[PDB]
Amino acid sequence: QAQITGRPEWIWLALGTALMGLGTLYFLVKGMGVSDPDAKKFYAITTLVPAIAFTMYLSMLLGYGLTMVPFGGEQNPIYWARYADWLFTTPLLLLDLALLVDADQGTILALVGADGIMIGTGLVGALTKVYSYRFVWWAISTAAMLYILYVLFFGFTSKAESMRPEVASTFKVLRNVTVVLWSAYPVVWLIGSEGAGIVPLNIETLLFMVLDVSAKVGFGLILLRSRAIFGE
Ligand SMILES: *C\C=C(C)/C=C/C=C(C)/C=C/C1=C(C)CCCC1(C)C
Repeated sequence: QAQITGRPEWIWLALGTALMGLGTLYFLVKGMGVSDPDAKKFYAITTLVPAIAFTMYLSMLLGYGLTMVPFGGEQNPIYWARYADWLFTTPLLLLDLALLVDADQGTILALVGADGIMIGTGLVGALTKVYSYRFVWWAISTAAMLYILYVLFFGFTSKAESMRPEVASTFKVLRNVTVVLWSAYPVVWLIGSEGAGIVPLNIETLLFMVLDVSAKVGFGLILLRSRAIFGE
């Protein structure tokens, strides 16, 4: 019965794998030249971001990143490999914006640590047997997400507006893309296999695939095609 997997969403997973891989090879066979030590950081960060995602999408495709969790009434398919991906790649995406706005080490740590909680709490939620409690973890997770998005929006903007026109402009486009795509993740989870079965794992997988590529390759293509602070 149980929210069928290991087979339907294979195309979505495979397609995720393809885009993340090509996006990685792209950022690689583009960062060939690049002298500027500042620009060097952005290329490095933004190339690991989809490389993590490639590794993890492969595992889901090949089955390894799938597991079964007892909840609600049945044997529920869960892709923990998402959370393995998200754990590292999401802090890196924050580090891109931090570096771009030259944010204080204080905020950076507060940020990365908070992101740690947000995804880790997701990881606990996703695997919690007791149905009712999954939403306790979701609430904590989305609160931690909201905090991050707050400092990005109401914080990092002001600091950005004081940099260079290019920096303020570039940060803003990213900030927009970030706040939006981020806000979708807890909604997809809430309505998906993970939470309330409004939407099947099949669509949950597809939504997350489109969101993940957008939030990584799409994100990276805004960044690595602009003036990356002093550098290019
Ligand atoms: C793939 C790259 C990005 C930017 C991923 C972002 C992921 C999130 C903001 C995930 C948030 C979650 C929440 C708030 C609650 C359910 C569990 C999630 C981990 C999906």
